[PDB]
Amino acid sequence: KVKQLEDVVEELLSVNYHLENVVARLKKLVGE
Amino acid sequence: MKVKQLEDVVEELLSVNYHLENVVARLKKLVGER
Amino acid sequence: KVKQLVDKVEELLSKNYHLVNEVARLVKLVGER
Amino acid sequence: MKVKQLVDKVEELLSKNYHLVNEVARLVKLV
Ligand SMILES: [Mg+2]
Repeated sequence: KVKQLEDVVEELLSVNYHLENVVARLKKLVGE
Repeated sequence: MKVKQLEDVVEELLSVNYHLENVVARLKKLVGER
Repeated sequence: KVKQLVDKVEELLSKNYHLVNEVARLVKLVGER
Repeated sequence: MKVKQLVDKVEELLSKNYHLVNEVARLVKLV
């Protein structure tokens, strides 16, 4: 259970990293 | 150039989707949901 | 095709938002037991 | 203690995710 939750946390790091990238790309496209 | 940038956005949201699918499956297995 | 891609972005975002809601729902049940 | 701590971490990351989802939604409409 602890080990699985640790992997959940680690994979969510990637989810947020990818989303940050998306936001940043849209900001430069719209000129923000 | 809007097209290339939006294509890149779609690809990255697809990666997001992949990762979230993995996390959701892992938690269902933990709670015994199928 | 820009409009097509914007629609695709929106559909993906909706899918991803549902999955985040699923993570929130499930993690509370691990926490629970 | 560890499960509770990890659940808290999950919930903090989800909070950040929700905000980012909101931002993508706002930004893509401006395109
Ligand atoms: Mg990745």
